[PDB]
Order: sequence, then structure tokens, then C-alpha cells
Amino acid sequence: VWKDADTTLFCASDAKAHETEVHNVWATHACVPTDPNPQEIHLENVTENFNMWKNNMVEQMQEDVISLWDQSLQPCVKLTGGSVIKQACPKISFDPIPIHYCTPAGYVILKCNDKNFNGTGPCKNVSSVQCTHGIKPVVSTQLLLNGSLAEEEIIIRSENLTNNAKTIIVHLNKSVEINCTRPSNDIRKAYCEINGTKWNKVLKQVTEKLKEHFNNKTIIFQPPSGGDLEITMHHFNCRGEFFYCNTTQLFNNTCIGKGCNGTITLPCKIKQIINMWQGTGQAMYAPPIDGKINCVSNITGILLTRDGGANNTSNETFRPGGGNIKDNWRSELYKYKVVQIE
Amino acid sequence: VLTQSPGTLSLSPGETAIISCRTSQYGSLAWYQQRPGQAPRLVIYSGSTRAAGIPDRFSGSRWGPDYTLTISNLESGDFGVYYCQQYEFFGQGTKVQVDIKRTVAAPSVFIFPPSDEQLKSGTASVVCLLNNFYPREAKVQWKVDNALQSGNSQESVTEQDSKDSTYSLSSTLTLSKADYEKHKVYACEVTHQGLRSPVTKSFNRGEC
Amino acid sequence: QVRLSQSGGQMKKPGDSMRISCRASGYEFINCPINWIRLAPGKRPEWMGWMKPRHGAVSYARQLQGRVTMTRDMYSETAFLELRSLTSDDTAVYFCTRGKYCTARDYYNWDFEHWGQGTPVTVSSASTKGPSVFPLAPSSKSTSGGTAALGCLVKDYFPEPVTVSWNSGALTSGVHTFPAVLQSSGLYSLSSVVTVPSSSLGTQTYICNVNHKPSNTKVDKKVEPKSC
Ligand SMILES: *[C@@H]1O[C@H](CO)[C@@H](O)[C@H](O)[C@H]1NC(C)=O
Ligand SMILES: *[C@@H]1O[C@H](CO)[C@@H](O)[C@H](O)[C@H]1NC(C)=O
Ligand SMILES: *[C@@H]1O[C@H](CO)[C@@H](O)[C@H](O)[C@H]1NC(C)=O
Ligand SMILES: *[C@@H]1O[C@H](CO)[C@@H](O)[C@H](O)[C@H]1NC(C)=O
Ligand SMILES: *[C@@H]1O[C@H](CO)[C@@H](O)[C@H](O)[C@H]1NC(C)=O
Ligand SMILES: *[C@@H]1O[C@H](CO)[C@@H](O)[C@H](O)[C@H]1NC(C)=O
Ligand SMILES: *[C@@H]1O[C@H](CO)[C@@H](O)[C@H](O)[C@H]1NC(C)=O
Ligand SMILES: *[C@@H]1O[C@H](CO)[C@@H](O)[C@H](O)[C@H]1NC(C)=O
Ligand SMILES: *[C@@H]1O[C@H](CO)[C@@H](O)[C@H](O)[C@H]1NC(C)=O
Ligand SMILES: *[C@@H]1O[C@H](CO)[C@@H](O)[C@H](O)[C@H]1NC(C)=O
Repeated sequence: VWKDADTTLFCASDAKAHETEVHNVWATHACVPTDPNPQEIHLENVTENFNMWKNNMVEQMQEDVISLWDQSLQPCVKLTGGSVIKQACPKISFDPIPIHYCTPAGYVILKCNDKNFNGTGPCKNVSSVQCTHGIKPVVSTQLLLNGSLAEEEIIIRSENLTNNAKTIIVHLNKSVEINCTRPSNDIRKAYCEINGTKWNKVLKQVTEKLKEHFNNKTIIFQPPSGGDLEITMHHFNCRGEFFYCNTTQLFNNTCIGKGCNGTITLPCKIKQIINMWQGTGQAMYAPPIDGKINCVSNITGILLTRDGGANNTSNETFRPGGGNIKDNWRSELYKYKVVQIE
Repeated sequence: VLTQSPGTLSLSPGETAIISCRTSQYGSLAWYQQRPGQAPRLVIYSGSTRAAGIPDRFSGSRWGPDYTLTISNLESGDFGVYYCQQYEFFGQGTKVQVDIKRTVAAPSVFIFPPSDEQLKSGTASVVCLLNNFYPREAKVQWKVDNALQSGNSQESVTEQDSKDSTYSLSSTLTLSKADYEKHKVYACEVTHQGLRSPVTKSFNRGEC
Repeated sequence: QVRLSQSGGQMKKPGDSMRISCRASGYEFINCPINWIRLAPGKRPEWMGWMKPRHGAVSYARQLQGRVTMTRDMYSETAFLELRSLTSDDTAVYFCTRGKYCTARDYYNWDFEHWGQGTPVTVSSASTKGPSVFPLAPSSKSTSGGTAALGCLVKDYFPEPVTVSWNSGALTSGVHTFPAVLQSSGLYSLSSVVTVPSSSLGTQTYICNVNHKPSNTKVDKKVEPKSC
């Protein structure tokens, strides 16, 4: 017999001690080697309750990613709390690696395997594992990059769909590549390319899932209403540089309800003066490395907030969310919960 | 939907106030109090839980879709306007005001036909006065050629008189001079506890 | 102890924009969202939107979309609200609020335990309009055994307030001046009435004196029984 509990997980990975890359270096000193032959035990006649929105595993991951980022992406100039810190800012090798989170003795991770599980509620197919799957700590906003896909249908996730202050996490069942590039020979200017055919078809599928949750109302997408660039734009880090991409075109309702078929190109910029998601403040980094900077990634999810207001119209409006990077971890850790044996 | 009832409570200190909210969707409901000239104040949250500083004379209940705030033993600082909340939405409010008990008094009903001075403007106002009544609760309905009127009338009520503890009400029906000349019988119907039957005062347009 | 201080009230014309501030203290400003609710008498309290200080994220109420902006200043822990294209319907008292439950890890936005003191804002035209004053004549016959009701209708004026006296203040017994009402035209109207012995109707003279300072208007009007 067991009970829900909270303990200090350890982490495991396949990091290379020879690698100069930042995630690998961190992982070498923080984690242990993965298990070649893991063990999964599918529990029969066992129904367990899961809540991805009160899962403290997310908290521990967040602490680790904040750790990793502080010990790696050190700014040349730190501006926080009315003071100025001037450090050294060498260019780094940056490519996130899968990190496994595991329970110690006395504790076990329960895994939900319901193919349509939405994050909250009971689960029928529960298995018992020692470690989660490998999760890449991909810090991003609006778009969830390089994550895991939903098995069956597109899954809508929210702690409460009626609360316009709760984040909505859209989980895709088919990835859409985003190809972001800063060429060689304004060096801060860049761009991302998306297959408009694939995107508008996934987006069309997403509008149809949201209709199932919102009484067949007209679903409408819109750009963000306000906030810092870190949330009004697709914000992510590629190869060490901080990218800010304009997703206005990505949320084009025209191609959902002709000619839209083609290659979408989002305008991006690499910033050196950014606001730290760590929650501290404003930092100054060095100019971008010379040469073609490129990373191809899977859009595997979307973060959305729903417009509130005492209206009476028969349509809902959604806008690309973000900010709480804890939600990024929720989207991968949702099927896990830690229990203590007796 | 979030429907709050009643609109006004007229109570004496010591009596109890029963305010209700009917909702279309279940979920955490809160109640707020707003004293005159002051910012609102959370009274009950999550349906029945009492906020800090709130005495157990306040209490929340829910039957089906009906959430209820009851306030036993009304004190001076308990009067004001109360609102119900669910997420970003609010009820219309319940005004809880101090009433001085006195014996029941039926209103005197007078009706005033349009001024000949006003009729030269192009509008026609019919005024119906309900004089010196108690309690405050009073219904008025306008009838023109025996047809119930909607949305062309505005009411007004006086503060409780400091001498005789009665109220007075004035309702005004507004029609164009053209619309007005189309009909003969104009009437206001008054129902009040002081009346055995609803009293109707009327006039026939054109005749004196 | 959580405190929410707002900026002073203001008057505005239709078409103007407005900006009010709310300085917060007593708690870690970043961790919880901030709401703006407006209160106007005779209307449901209206949530205008929330704003999360960490990245300035916002959710504006659909019916205000395109007219409202919420920003914040991190250092001075102050939230700001801005409203454009003001109309009479925007005349209200504006509050900033924050929910009761707030931790560094979790919050519930909606149980508003904490309110600012409220910023009243009035939007009205500088235009002023004097009242039409119409007599509310008693009746036909003189009933020597009852009392008569008479008055005057003070109609279509702007803005508040008008005042009514009777016989230059000499007559006060049985007088009732009702609170004014706001008509669809945007203009105000009220009634004043006075009950008097019916036997005095052809002896004593009744004048209602209407004062409307904003239009510099003082009108005397004699209410008398119709002759027919
Ligand atoms: C649980 O597993 C059984 C056995 O494979 C399967 O038939 C069923 O569809 C699963 N339930 C869900 C919700 O995926
Ligand atoms: C998820 O499923 C549970 C129970 O099956 C339900 O109560 C909840 O509303 C669902 N959430 C969403 C976002 O569909
Ligand atoms: C992206 O998706 C493709 C196919 O869905 C997969 O082969 C690849 O491993 C994914 N990349 C990741 C998860 O980084
Ligand atoms: C993904 O889910 C949608 C429904 O939301 C469905 O139409 C589509 O076939 C699915 N794609 C798969 C299973 O590859
Ligand atoms: C990404 O786009 C660049 C041009 O910007 C192109 O040269 C490259 O081949 C693309 N990569 C993929 C994987 O499509
Ligand atoms: C976009 O993807 C479709 C498949 O869904 C493919 O047929 C098409 O060639 C792609 N467009 C471009 C410009 O590569
Ligand atoms: C994003 O691009 C669109 C292109 O029309 C532009 O209107 C919008 O202002 C841009 N957003 C930001 C935050 O720069
Ligand atoms: C949406 O697609 C249509 C069709 O090509 C285009 O005219 C419009 O500018 C697009 N809107 C964007 C990119 O915001
Ligand atoms: C996603 O993964 C690909 C290869 O697995 C990598 O090139 C890319 O940089 C990753 N994207 C992000 C945003 O980390
Ligand atoms: C949604 O919110 C209500 C109260 O507003 C709460 O009782 C309920 O448990 C919430 N749903 C979930 C899945 O947490």
C-alpha cells in the first residue's frame, strides 16, 4: 500500500564527461548514469488520481533549470535590484539533453498510460517506474519545443477551463518543424520558417478540439494583448543566443476558415539585453557568434490564455501564453506522480 | 448567469438579512460588502467560508444553484450594498438600508396628465405619485388602453421621512406627443400591503 | 501587511484618455496577479482585466478590448491602468484588487481580499442644459373635505443638480422632491410635489422655484388648476 508523497528526487542522464557542452557538464556533476534495462510494472485493477497542476516534481525541475542557467549563461553585466554586476561572458556550447528524474529508496513513481488522459482525474492504466522518461529542459514561450507528442488525439490541458487566469496547454499528436536561422554576412536579425500547410492543418485540428470543450463556439486566435517581449514573442534560446520571434502570422485565422499554402517566415531578432526568466531582472550578453546560427525544432505544444470578460458573444478568443516556465515542465511531467510505500 | 436578489432590503437593526445569488455554473462563489464611501470587502469566499475579521453572524449556504448570504442581528456597520462573485462576474448587487419600523400605511395615489405647455414640445410625460406609504415595498405598473407598458417609465423613491417614517414614490411614463394622441386611457396601477386591492388611478385624454 | 494605494480621482471629457496608478506594498509584488474592477452605482461591478507583474502578461475583458491597457513598474511596485475613448458610461469608481491566496508557488486570483481605496473618475461634457419646467396641475373640482397634490416636472437638464423650493421656501410642509433620474437621451429629470388643502387652491398661490447653477438658470413657475 502507498500514499502520495514528496521527496528529493535524483536525476539521471547520458551526459558525456568529455563534452564541453553546458547541459552535459551540469548533468555530469548533478546526475547519475541511466539504467540500460529499466523496469516497468503495469498495475492491474488499480485506479489512481493524478493532478499535473499540483505535481511538485515540476518544482524540483524548475530549481534545477534555474541552477543550470545561472551556472552557465552568465551575463557580461547583471542589472538587478538597483545594482550592477560585471562578470565574464564567454560564448558557450549549448544544446539541451534529456534528463531523467528518479525516486530514492522507499518511493516510487506512478505513471498514467491512458492514451487520452488530460492531466487531471483518475487513471486506469497505471504502471510503476523508478524514473521518468528523458526530458529536455527546453526553455521557451508560446510554443513548446522539442517535447513529447500525444499518442492518440490532440489533448487540451488546464487546471480549470473556466478560469481565464489558468494556463491552457495544447498537446499536439503530430509535430510541426520550425526552422530558425541567423545567416552569415544586421547581425542580430534572423528568421524562422514553418510549413504553412502542416501548421494551418494542425491549427485547424486544434480549433476543433477547443470546440469540444467550449460548446461548439467559434474559436478565434489572436496575438498577445501585451507584456514584455518574452511573452508577446516566441522566446527561446538557440546555441546560446536569445531569440525573439514574432508569431503574428502563426495565428492567422484566415487560413483556417486559400493562398495561405506555402512557407511561413517569422521575423526574429537576437537580443543581448534581456529580462531573466529566473525572475531576477535585466542582463547584458555578448554579440552573437559569427556564422550561420540554426536550430530545427519540433513544435509539440502551444500555451494559451483565454480572453475573459462579461461579454455574451458566441465566440472564444485565445492568445499565445507563456511566462511560467514551470508549465513547460508540467507538459512533460503530467503523467507522473511520486508515492511513498506505506 | 449570476442573478442576485433582492435589489433592496429595508431592515431595522436586529432583524436578519437574507441575500441570495442564483448561478448558471457551479464553482467558488464569494460575497462582498461595500459600506458607503468605502472600498468593498470580502465577507465570504468559497461559498460559506468566513473571511478574517468577519463575525459568525455572517454565514453562507447553497441549495442547488442558489447561494445565500444571511446576516443575523444587523448592526450599524452591516448596512451597505452586497455583491456576489464567481470568477470575473458579479451580481447586480443588494442594497441593505436602514428602515425604521412603523405601522402600515397605504399610499395616496395621484396621477398627472401631460402639461399643455409640454405637449407643444413633442413629448408627453404622465406622472404618477405614490404619497406617504410604509413599508417601502411597492409595485407600479403603467397601462395605456389596458396594455401593460414596458421600458418607457422611470421611478424614483424618497428617503424614509424623518418625521412620519414613510416613503414617497414618483413614476414617470414618457411617450411622444404623436404616440400619446393615439390612445385614450392612461392609468397607473399600485399594489401595496396597505391596500386590500391594487388601486388604479386613470384619466381619459381630452376630457376634463 | 498587504496594502494597495491608488491615485487621486479625476474629471474627464468624452473622447479623452485616463491613467490611474496603484502602488502595492506588504508582499512580494511579482508572485500574484493584479485586477482592476470598476464600480458604478446601479450597475454590476465590472472586472476589466488582470495583469501579472513578472512579465507584464494581461487578460482584458472582451467588452473593453482595444480601449484598455495594463502596465506595471517593477522597481516602484506600481500597477497602471489606462482607458481610451472615454464616454459617460465609463464614469465609475476604479479599484485595483488582488486575491487572498498568494504564494511564491501558487495563487487563486478571484477571492479579492485586498482592495485599493478606489479612484473615482467622472466623464461628462462641459455642455450644460437648463431644465424645462412643466406644471403638475392639481385637478378639476375643489373637494372641500380632502387635500390636493400638485407639483412641477423639472425635465431634460444636464448636469446635476437642480434644486426645488416652493413659494421661495415659505412652503415646505408636505413637499416632496424626488431624486432625479437619468433618461435615455443622457439628460436628467425630476419631480417635485406638494400636498395642500384643496380649499386653498383658488386662494393661495403656488410657485415652484427651480435652481440649476450649472446653466445659470433660475426659473419660477406657477402651478394652477386647469380651466375647463
Ligand atoms: C487501458 O489499457 C487497456 C489495455 O490495453 C486498453 O484497452 C484501454 O484502451 C486503455 N485505456 C485508455 C484510457 O487508454
Ligand atoms: C479532464 O478529465 C476530468 C475527469 O475525467 C474532468 O473533470 C476535467 O474537466 C477534464 N479537464 C479538461 C481540461 O478537459
Ligand atoms: C522531432 O520529431 C521527430 C518525428 O516526430 C522525431 O524523429 C525527432 O526525434 C523529434 N525531435 C526531438 C524530440 O528533439
Ligand atoms: C490527432 O488528433 C486529431 C483530433 O484532435 C485527429 O483528427 C488526428 O487524426 C490525430 N492525428 C494522429 C492520430 O496522427
Ligand atoms: C532551414 O532553412 C534554411 C534556410 O533558411 C535552409 O538552408 C535549411 O536547409 C533548412 N533546414 C531544414 C532542416 O529544412
Ligand atoms: C509542406 O508540407 C506538405 C506536407 O504536409 C508538403 O507536401 C509541402 O511540400 C511542404 N511545403 C514546402 C514549401 O516544403
Ligand atoms: C509582429 O509583427 C506584426 C506584423 O504585422 C506587427 O504588426 C506586430 O507589431 C509585431 N509585434 C511586435 C511585438 O513587434
Ligand atoms: C493570413 O493569410 C492571408 C492569405 O495569404 C494573408 O493575406 C494575410 O496577410 C495573413 N495574415 C497574417 C500573416 O497575419
Ligand atoms: C531541438 O532539437 C534539435 C535536435 O534534436 C536541436 O537542433 C534544436 O536546437 C532543439 N531546439 C531547441 C529550441 O532546443
Ligand atoms: C475548478 O475550480 C473549482 C472552483 O472554482 C474547484 O472546486 C475545482 O476543483 C477545480 N477543478 C479542478 C480540476 O481543479
